[PDB]
Amino acid sequence: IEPIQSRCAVLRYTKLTDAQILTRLMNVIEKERVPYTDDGLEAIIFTAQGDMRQALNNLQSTFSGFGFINSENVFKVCDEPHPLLVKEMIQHCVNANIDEAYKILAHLWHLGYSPEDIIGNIFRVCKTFQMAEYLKLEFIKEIGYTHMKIAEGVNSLLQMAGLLARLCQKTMAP
Amino acid sequence: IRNLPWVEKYRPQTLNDLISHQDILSTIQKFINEDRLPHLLLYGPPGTGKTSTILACAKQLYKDKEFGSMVLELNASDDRGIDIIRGPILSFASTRTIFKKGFKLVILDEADAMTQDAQNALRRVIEKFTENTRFCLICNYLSKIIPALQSRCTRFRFGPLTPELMVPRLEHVVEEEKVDISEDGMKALVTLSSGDMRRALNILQSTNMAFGKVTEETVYTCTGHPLKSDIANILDWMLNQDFTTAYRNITELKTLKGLALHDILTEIHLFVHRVDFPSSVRIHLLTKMADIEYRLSVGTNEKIQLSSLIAAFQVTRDLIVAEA
Amino acid sequence: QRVVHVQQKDDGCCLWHLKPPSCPLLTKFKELNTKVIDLSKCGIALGEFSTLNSKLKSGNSAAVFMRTRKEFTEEVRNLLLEEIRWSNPEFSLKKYFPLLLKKQ
Amino acid sequence: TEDMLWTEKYQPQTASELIGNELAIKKLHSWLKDWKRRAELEERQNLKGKEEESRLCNTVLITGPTGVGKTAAVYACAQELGFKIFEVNASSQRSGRQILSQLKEATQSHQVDKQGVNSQKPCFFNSKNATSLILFEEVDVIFDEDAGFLNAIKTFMATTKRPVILTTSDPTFSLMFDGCFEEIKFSTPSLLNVASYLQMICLTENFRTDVKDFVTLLTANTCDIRKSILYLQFWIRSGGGVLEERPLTLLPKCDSGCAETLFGLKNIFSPSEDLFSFLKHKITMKEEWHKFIQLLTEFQMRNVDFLYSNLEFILPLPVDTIPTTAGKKCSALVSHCLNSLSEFMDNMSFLDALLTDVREQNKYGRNDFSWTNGKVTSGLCDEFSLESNDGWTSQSSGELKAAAEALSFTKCSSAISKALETLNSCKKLGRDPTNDLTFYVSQKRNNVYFSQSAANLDNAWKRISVIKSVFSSRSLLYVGNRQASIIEYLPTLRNICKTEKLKEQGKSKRRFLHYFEGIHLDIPKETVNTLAADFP
Amino acid sequence: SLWVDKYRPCSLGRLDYHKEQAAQLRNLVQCGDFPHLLVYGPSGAGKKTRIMCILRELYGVGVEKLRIEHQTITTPSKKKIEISTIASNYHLEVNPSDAGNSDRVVIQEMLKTVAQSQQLETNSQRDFKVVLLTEVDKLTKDAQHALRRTMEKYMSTCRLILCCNSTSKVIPPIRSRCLAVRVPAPSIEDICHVLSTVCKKEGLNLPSQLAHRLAEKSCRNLRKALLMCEACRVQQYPFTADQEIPETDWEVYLRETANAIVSQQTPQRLLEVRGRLYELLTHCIPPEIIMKGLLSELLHNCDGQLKGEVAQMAAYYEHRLQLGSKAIYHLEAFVAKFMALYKKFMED
Amino acid sequence: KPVPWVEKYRPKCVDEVAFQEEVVAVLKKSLEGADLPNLLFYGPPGTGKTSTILAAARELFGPELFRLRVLELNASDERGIQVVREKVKNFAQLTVSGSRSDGKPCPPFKIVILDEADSMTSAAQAALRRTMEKESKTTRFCLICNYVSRIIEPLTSRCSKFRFKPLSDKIQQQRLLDIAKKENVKISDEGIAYLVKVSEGDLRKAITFLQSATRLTGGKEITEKVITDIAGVIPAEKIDGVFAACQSGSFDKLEAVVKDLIDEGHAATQLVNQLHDVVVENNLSDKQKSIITEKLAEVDKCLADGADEHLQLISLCATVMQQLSQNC
Ligand SMILES: Nc1ncnc2c1ncn2[C@@H]1O[C@H](COP(=O)(O)OP(=O)(O)OP(O)(O)=S)[C@@H](O)[C@H]1O
Ligand SMILES: Nc1ncnc2c1ncn2[C@@H]1O[C@H](COP(=O)(O)OP(=O)(O)OP(O)(O)=S)[C@@H](O)[C@H]1O
Ligand SMILES: Nc1ncnc2c1ncn2[C@@H]1O[C@H](COP(=O)(O)OP(=O)(O)OP(O)(O)=S)[C@@H](O)[C@H]1O
Ligand SMILES: Nc1ncnc2c1ncn2[C@@H]1O[C@H](COP(=O)(O)OP(=O)(O)O)[C@@H](O)[C@H]1O
Ligand SMILES: [Mg+2]
Ligand SMILES: [Mg+2]
Ligand SMILES: [Mg+2]
Repeated sequence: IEPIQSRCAVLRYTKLTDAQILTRLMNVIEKERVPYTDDGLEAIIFTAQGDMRQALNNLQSTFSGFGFINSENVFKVCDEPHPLLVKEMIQHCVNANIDEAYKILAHLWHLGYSPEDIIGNIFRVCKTFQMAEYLKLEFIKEIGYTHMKIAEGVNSLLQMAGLLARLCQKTMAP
Repeated sequence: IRNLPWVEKYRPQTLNDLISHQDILSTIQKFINEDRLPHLLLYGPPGTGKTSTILACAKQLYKDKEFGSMVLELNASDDRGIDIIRGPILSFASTRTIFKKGFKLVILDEADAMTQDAQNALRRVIEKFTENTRFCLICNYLSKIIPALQSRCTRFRFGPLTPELMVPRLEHVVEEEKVDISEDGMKALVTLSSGDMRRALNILQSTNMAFGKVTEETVYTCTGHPLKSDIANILDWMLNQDFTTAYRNITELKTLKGLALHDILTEIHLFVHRVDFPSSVRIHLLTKMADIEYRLSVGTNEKIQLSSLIAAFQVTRDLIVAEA
Repeated sequence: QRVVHVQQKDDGCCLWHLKPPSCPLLTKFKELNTKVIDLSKCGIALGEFSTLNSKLKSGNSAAVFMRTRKEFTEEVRNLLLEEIRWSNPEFSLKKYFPLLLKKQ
Repeated sequence: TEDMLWTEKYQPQTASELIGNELAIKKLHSWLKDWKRRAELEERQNLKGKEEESRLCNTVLITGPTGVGKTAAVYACAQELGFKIFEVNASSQRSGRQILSQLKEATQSHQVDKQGVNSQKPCFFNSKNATSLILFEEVDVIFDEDAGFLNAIKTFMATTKRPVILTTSDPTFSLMFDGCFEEIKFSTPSLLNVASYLQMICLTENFRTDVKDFVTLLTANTCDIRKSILYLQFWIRSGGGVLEERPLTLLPKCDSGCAETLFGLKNIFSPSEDLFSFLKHKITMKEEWHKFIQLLTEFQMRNVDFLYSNLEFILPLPVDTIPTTAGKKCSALVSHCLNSLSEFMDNMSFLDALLTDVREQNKYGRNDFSWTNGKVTSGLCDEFSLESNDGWTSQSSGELKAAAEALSFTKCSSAISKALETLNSCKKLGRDPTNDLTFYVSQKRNNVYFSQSAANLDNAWKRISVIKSVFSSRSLLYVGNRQASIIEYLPTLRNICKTEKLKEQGKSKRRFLHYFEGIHLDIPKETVNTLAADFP
Repeated sequence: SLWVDKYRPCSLGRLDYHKEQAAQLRNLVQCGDFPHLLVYGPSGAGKKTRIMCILRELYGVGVEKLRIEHQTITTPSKKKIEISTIASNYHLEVNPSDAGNSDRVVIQEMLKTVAQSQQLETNSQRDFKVVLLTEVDKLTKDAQHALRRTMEKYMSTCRLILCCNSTSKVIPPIRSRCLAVRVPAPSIEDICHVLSTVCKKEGLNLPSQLAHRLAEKSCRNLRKALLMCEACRVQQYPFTADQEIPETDWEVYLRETANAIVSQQTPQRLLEVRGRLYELLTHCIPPEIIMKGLLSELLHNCDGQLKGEVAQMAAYYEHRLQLGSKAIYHLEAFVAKFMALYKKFMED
Repeated sequence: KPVPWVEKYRPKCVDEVAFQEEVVAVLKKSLEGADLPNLLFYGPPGTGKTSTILAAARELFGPELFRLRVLELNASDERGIQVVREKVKNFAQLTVSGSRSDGKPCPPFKIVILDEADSMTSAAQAALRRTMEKESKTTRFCLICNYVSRIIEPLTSRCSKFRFKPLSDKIQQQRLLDIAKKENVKISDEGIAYLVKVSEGDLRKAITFLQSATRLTGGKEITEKVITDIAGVIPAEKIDGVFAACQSGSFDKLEAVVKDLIDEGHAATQLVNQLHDVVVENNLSDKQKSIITEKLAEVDKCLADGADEHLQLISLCATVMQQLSQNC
């Protein structure tokens, strides 16, 4: 409440940049002699969106499960939509390949991932995707509109397919 | 007399009776037998086998007499808020059984219905009493559980059962139940279940009592699903007839079958990718149908949205005809 | 309890008995191979999905303050008071600052 | 070597030490001085022995915003006039039986010790002569364990002989409370007075600060004096923000950069980085995009649009303060700049309408600029909200809106800059289109670093107050429609007031001034003069 | 008071126009099965006058004995909202859309309370107490569903009269439970007759030409026509046939805004119109009315084929204005896009 | 004290529901076995669904036990499903005794009638499925909807589905004439025919409009004008004027016709409905019909969001005018 906030100095903590998470992760790795790869470190950092507790939990679960830090073991431990599949789907949408992009999307849907998880991974990959500025802007606009529809209650494979078709239409239209 | 459901009757009482998940089942058994069971977060779509997994685990850990005193099961939808976390859960986690020494188990089914503050206190209850009790949270959506509560637990995604592994147990229960089904019956069962063994057994059992024969047509008229022929004829009416004839025919079929427009869009979307359409036509149809499905969410006249759905195909009908 | 579906069939409507369409678009069904790339075959490099770089900065951060704020001399103090009074000409600076000096 | 907070270290011990609200301070001081005079005359009558005209009500009520100084003014006046405050907070169990049976005798009986260290003002809890004085602090805070508290303070109205002061922050408490009390309103103090006050307390700590940074901080926390004092204590005692020497006459360094620390922008930006230079320069690097998205996300959690609120300064376009191939190249620059600006504004409309906001706007009142919303009070119970909320949507929608806004801004800024470098050719042609590409900003949005709102909220609140005071007269109080009232009744009232003012300035009959009295309208004369001025 | 508040009819036989509709409203209350009403039409057509006439015909004359109460209601998020309510000894009147998205809350508890009020109060006059919901077209979907539930629950103890101007936003479940009362605007002759009737009671004789000018320039708004007649009475004692009708101040402000839009199409002029629309919005003028007046004066200054494009653009951005929490963004989006379209149109 | 004629004149008993043959037959054979399975009635509104389930309730129970041992809830509650879950849990836990003096004992279960069950989202439907499979023996449910496809597969699998067909206009006119003869109101057959036409097969809306017109007219004859303005329906003259303004090609007279429609109090959603009914049943080309109907759906969605009538109607009329003058 505002009367309580008036009597306290409020200090804003922001999300941890991935370099800081990487430094603490290598500090933990070098103090535990855990074999690793840069592939696995990037996978762990992707899975923990500015959450060092999540990064350490993912690292410890990966070492407890398999003992090797690579993206296969990391994304087996966390079980999220893999960013390589999302990258290939966004790349097919860039090339206006609606069939292959829908193949990836329907594979993700038949794997059972929730629409919120799919749209979150799509936004996270497209945020760092390699594309032009205007095309990225239209992609993020359609992703945000679709995510608003998901939050409002309408969530289905038709909505995600319409999002993919809109992303292809952004490439096919000047 | 008694006709118990086949969902309850054909339950995996032991951890070896699950069919699909085998890596995480081996991991869970290895957590059991070296006495290193952590806090679990079993999440996924319904009917995948999370409650069965945790009940077989608790049967492996505790006995029948101490089941009512050492493991406590809650449903968060019955009473949300911290009136149950600070209450039965806290008193269960902080007390000790008199002569039974060991660790307790809390099975919090439907954990995603829990409020944010109740989760903010449940995480602290987990942190303070880790040695005395272990917590297993069963939920459908991980997006409705705070990351602080997620990170204390080890996550386990129970994915939908693939049809290639779901068919053998369905055939086993078909052979045990002595039911006369055909191959299209199994195909319709594994198509409408969508990786849900509870839904599969419920639909198969209800079709068996409703008809005694379980074919494609008996399944589709048992669960009230749109027939494939109906959606194919709706596609034919949009693809070949004019505007008024298609409008009259589709409205008459909707009245005759009790068919909405949301499910028409749902089935026509799957028909769009199967039917050999050009890329531009496919993109236009998907965009238009997604907008029509969004416009149906708010209260709108279904007649005008149906006319819009016919219009979405009549826009590209002449284009496909002239393209040839 | 046993379930049943009751649909009051009217034979004159002719929509109850519907045959598959004979048009070539709904006859020839396109096939999707449902084949996807294997996920542990390509691999992920450093900085592919984040803002990570091989070079990490050193010496540009972790600068401890260790500040020794010297006491302001009298002339500088009245100069800053005159500066604040020029910034806010309608404020009563001379009747507040000595009282806050006593308060310190 | 100090153990005191700066609120109670720099607490005003005199009524002249408080900043702003001079009329309310004078009213309270006059009321307490009259009560002290009555007490001293009672003592003189006791020494001798051994009220419509006065109209001295036994109780004052004080209302205003949070942190403005109601309790501080009460304590300063009671210290100056020798009263002894018996305080009843919401932080102790104050039910009717306890408050009556444990504090009625302070009003009804003499002080047993009248001289000494009794000028110290205690509290109330139950797990030269000094006159007693009760202070009910935060009367709007009513719990269920405070059963019969309202009846108890009503008995305190009825049967007291020593003054009672009520402090509240709820604007509508004086409506529902039934009784007789002198009402005192604390208004929000001005920006510059509090800014100079904070500059004074910083200069006592041997720090030099600029007025603009303090004005940004005060307009950020809405002139909450205690909040700004405490954040100033945290920021000064931790070493200040950034070493930058500013030589000004109008010598030590200046310490600008407190507002960016307050919003948490220094946890994202490097100390060498500057927010204005970061937004003005073209961003290319991935880390720079991460910093921009984090900055915009930190501003979207507050539901404040950072870029559009400060659109003129952050754009690469000229900004002024308010007081044929050549033709084709002059027109194409303005056309492209207008096209990019229209594209950006369409993008912002897209984000406002078709993208989810993390905080559901118009939740308890309606949309902004409405006098019909009423008052929204915080909870008074110990029960949780117990309603379904989606945390993932609030986590993701802020980043989505931030990324889309950053990309829209970068596209617009790149388009306007790639229009602008060709203005040198038009300048060489002798024609200046920069008078059309300029932006005219107000002085209210120019004396601050960055703004959280692009409109005049003071003008909006003045218009709200005059709309409320027009339609609170007993003749207009029963008008059924409200927006139709301000769209049909109010413009005709403004025209009637304008014609009446023109008749008065024309030396006509004075009965025309009584036209509102002729139709028996009860609009106050200040409001009649306000409506008669203009329609700005 | 003014003639809009003093000469207002109170009985159902005193309503000058809509005599057949007033007679039907008179026989509506005789059966004793008075249902929920949905009184809709244009602004100032005579809606609230007819509700007061029906309320006077239902109860005694004590409905005119009015007072104002304030009620504080607790939201399910544990917050308190205070709202105002016109009340009498037999009826209630509230604008529930004053609580934003929490309108459903002041929809529920308030009618619950008044139902309990009719459970406590006994006078053997009427079985029900009528509550007047103003601006039902501004209620959200959750608010209208809660209203449907509340009307179905407390039908026997209290009655509802929904006064709106647009039944389009009103959900079909609500419209299927209340008797619809369409009150169209009075014509030119009706407004002239009512104006002459009101002016005769002041001892003044206005001409028919001035009354026709007042009727024409009011766009069939009887309240606005009567109030413009009040302004004309204030301006001059005799009513000349060429007496100047004073125009609305914000209307000429919007006119000047649209000439500023049309005259120059620059970013500086866009920011000037930004300041003008901000200063219009600070006066609590609704953005729909601003958009309608702006579109009308832009269609005044548009070409033939551009009128449809400008109108579709304005409707698009008005729907986006209703969708967004900050209506100013969509207002300037429409203004900037119209400026771009106008600059493109005049270039060839 | 009086009740509306919708509630007063619904059938008291099963087999008094006309034009439903198989549904009445299975409800009769369920009454004979005294066990009511889970029910799902789908069909157009005003077709006898609530009447049939209530008749089954009153004939299975007593007249004094009917209202106590059933619970009619509306499934479109805006506070989620958990509040409805609380009502069903409370009603299942609460138990009352039953005794009939006619010589037949009461069934042990109870009846929960969930109306507009199709408006529940699939998550809410799955949440309700737990309640109905956890209280199967002691509580029976009847879901009343219009579209069986909106009900999810676990619900529709365990329910018994019945489809209600609408009555013909002759039968509706006969029932309305019987109602008017019962309630002593002067009305010809033409007014009843226009009432049945203006209700569009909705007998509930027809009875509501007839009762409202009898209340409004004060004992006179029911003209066509009172039926027209009591149903909110724009007359066809204004629709023809709208289409003539669209075909003329003049935007000023288009604005005049739209402003005339706005001034008369007529709704914009009703105008969009009439325009759609005119457009889809005429001799326009398929491209014209497609563009006009897409714009009609967009305008209807915008009007449902709360947008102003005048601007949306002007935009829609501009689109229709452009599409009609494209042939010129
Ligand atoms: N892996 C499995 N192998 C065999 N039968 C299964 C399996 N998973 C589910 N079933 C069947 O499904 C029935 C119910 O499954 P449950 O485990 O109770 O569903 P669930 O995992 O709890 O999902 P939710 O989210 O709690 S509704 C069991 O009684 C089994 O008959
Ligand atoms: N006008 C002022 N002048 C000087 N110091 C002030 C002023 N207002 C607040 N302060 C400081 O802020 C501290 C706390 O202010 P309070 O008077 O307690 O605020 P308030 O008016 O009581 O509002 P509440 O009680 O928080 S709702 C005081 O002890 C002072 O140090
Ligand atoms: N087949 C029928 N037999 C007898 N009465 C009928 C029949 N169809 C409709 N009615 C009458 O139509 C009116 C409305 O029907 P109800 O069953 O009460 O409502 P409804 O059919 O459920 O429509 P809803 O609830 O809006 S979906 C009642 O007066 C019924 O008596
Ligand atoms: N039949 C009538 N005869 C005379 N004056 C009328 C009549 N109907 C309305 N009026 C006047 O016109 C005004 C109508 O305004 P009102 O009906 O309150 O607006 P709204 O219809 O927007 O609620 C009233 O002030 C009343 O004095
Ligand atoms: Mg389970
Ligand atoms: Mg205080
Ligand atoms: Mg019903």
